[PDB]
Amino acid sequence: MHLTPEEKSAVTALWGKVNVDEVGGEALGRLLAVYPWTQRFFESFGDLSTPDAVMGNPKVKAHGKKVLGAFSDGLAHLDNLKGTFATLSELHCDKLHVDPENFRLLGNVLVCVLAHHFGKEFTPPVQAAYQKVVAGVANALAHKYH
Amino acid sequence: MHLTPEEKSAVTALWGKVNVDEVGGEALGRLLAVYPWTQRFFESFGDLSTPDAVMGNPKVKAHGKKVLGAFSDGLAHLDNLKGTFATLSELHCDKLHVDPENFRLLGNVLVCVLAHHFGKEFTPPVQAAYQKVVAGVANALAHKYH
Amino acid sequence: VLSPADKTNVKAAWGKVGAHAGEYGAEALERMFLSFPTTKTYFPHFDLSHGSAQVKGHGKKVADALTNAVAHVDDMPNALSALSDLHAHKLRVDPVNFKLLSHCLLVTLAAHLPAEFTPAVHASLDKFLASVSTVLTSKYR
Amino acid sequence: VLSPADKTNVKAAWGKVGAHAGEYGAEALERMFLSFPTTKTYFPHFDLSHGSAQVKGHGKKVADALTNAVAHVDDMPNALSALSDLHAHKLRVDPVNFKLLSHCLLVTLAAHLPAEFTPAVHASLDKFLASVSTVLTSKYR
Ligand code: HEM
Ligand code: HEM
Ligand code: HEM
Ligand code: HEM
Repeated sequence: MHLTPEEKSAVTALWGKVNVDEVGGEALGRLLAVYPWTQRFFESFGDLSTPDAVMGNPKVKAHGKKVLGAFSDGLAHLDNLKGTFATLSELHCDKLHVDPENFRLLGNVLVCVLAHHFGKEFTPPVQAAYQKVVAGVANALAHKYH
Repeated sequence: MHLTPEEKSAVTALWGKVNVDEVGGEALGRLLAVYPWTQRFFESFGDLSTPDAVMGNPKVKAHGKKVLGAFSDGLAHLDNLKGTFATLSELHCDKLHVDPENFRLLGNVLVCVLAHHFGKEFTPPVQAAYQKVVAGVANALAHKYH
Repeated sequence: VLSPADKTNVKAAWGKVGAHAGEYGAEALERMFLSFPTTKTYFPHFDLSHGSAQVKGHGKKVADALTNAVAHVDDMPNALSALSDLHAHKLRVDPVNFKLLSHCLLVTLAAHLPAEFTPAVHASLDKFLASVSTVLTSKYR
Repeated sequence: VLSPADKTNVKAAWGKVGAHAGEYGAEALERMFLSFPTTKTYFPHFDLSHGSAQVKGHGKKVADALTNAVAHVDDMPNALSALSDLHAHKLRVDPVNFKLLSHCLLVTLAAHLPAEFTPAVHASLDKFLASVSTVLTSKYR
């Protein structure tokens, strides 16, 4: 993760101010509505036919928080995302059979959401740093595939 | 570059059979013929109008061999690709302004060419090692881009 | 393949961009050059420093094009045909970079239009811009 | 789009595959799972061992569908429709994976057809498969 102490900082300073409950839910919600092929992994969540449904589903709202929470531990382990995510890689690969390409979709939606919450504060330089951050994370979530 | 030693063998062992003069020419030629947008880069090579025109242009064959000779350097250093190629990385970015994706296409066309010459010898497992090496090289050519 | 609900959301969202097409256009390119620096290779003759007159300048051109796209939403392939001939025969831009601009558009629209950026509209624009891109990289070979 | 010469090159090359198309389908998938392991995520119910019979069986279902595309080279969007539904609604396969299948198909077509795999034909196949992959991916949203 070639992150500059200034990038490392930019990320960090802005996460601090994140409401994890809201963001996490929204990322996942948007993920499932914009790119509806991801719905395949979550048939047991119930009605996931429309945006209003996808966005109102409480299993989605709850899984979202968990996802972002694991995203949070990662920011505190920016110099070893791989070790931090090994076990998650295996699960997603060996038990869940999820194509890693979804990870990228999640990171990109994830970045969209943040610019939606912070508006002016989510500047080009801030985004740039987060784009490296989400890409380090997807690559780490997909590091132990086989 | 997770290269296991079998992978190293398969790779090294096979490359010892390549007439680089010829394969580099075939690869570059095919790159330019199957994806003629790449041509934007070699207006100084004369006639590129048609397959035959491309495949037989001597500035192409001469350029093909220059490229491949650099690929070979790389296979002699699969543990410091980023180091091997840093000056060729800067060149392609700061002076020729070449999008790195083109590195990926070249890589794949080269895999195609290798296959064409060696037929059954390009076994599934062998290709697989190759896909990694060309990926490695493409990342190494991409690294100093800024 | 855009549905009518899709087409309707787009028209709306863009409509609120109204007169900031350009500011947005420029912002987007700036966001792109910065987050995906490899896209700079298509603009070696541009002064890419922040707030440059060329980027803006170029911001508009891009935006006016999207506005024409929206207005000819049911018939893009004809309305952008020249642009296609341009991006394929002259500029020869690698089709991947299209996804990168699109993402930088969405991110800009998202940061400027809080209220209009619903998940339904988000999903619409996403299909909208990808539809522009297919059309823009269709005359390639 | 496919030009006359393209359809011509495609038919000639596919015609040489003839009977061996089923075994090429399988060599194709096999090359895919070995070189791009993420693709397997879609086949957790198959046995993916060298020689697997579930893989040969599927290999043939895949070639049979490329053959029928050649056969209806001029009406591919309606000829491949069912398959276009299956991949989008039921299987739900991320479009990037198709470019990897296609690439392994060329490697396969190239290791068995030395006489026939010229630059022009190599250019006609790449175009065909991209066109096959577009149809199969056409109804995602
Ligand atoms: C930001 C990247 C992602 C992270 C950090 C992440 C993380 C997690 C975590 C921590 C769990 C909890 C399981 C446990 O505690 O044992 C989980 C479950 C899961 N993840 Fe992800 N995930 C990510 C992206 C994806 C996306 C892109 C997909 C594909 C749509 C996906 C599919 C799943 C599924 C199906 C489960 C289990 C759901 C269940 O138990 O009902 N993940 N993930
Ligand atoms: C294996 C990947 C590649 C390698 C190892 C490679 C290597 C080289 C080398 C060694 C040179 C000569 C350096 C010099 O003149 O000082 C060169 C020149 C050049 N390369 Fe690459 N190259 C690769 C891929 C590409 C591709 C994909 C493109 C774009 C289509 C490209 C574009 C160029 C151009 C435009 C020149 C200068 C042409 C001229 O001499 O007039 N390279 N490359
Ligand atoms: C969202 C789809 C895109 C649209 C609608 C678009 C629009 C335009 C327009 C309207 C022009 C002006 C042509 C004229 O002179 O009238 C242009 C030129 C140009 N575009 Fe695109 N663009 C898009 C994506 C991209 C991509 C992804 C790139 C590459 C990164 C790109 C690179 C360029 C370049 C290098 C020029 C030449 C401008 C100059 O030198 O002044 N565009 N584009
Ligand atoms: C040229 C591209 C492709 C063609 C022509 C093709 C064709 C087919 C065909 C003919 C079937 C059998 C349908 C039936 O059950 O009646 C099928 C099923 C299937 N394909 Fe594809 N396919 C292509 C690419 C892909 C790739 C990229 C993936 C993802 C890696 C994929 C994964 C699958 C899966 C998982 C099934 C279901 C198999 C089963 O459960 O038995 N295909 N496809």
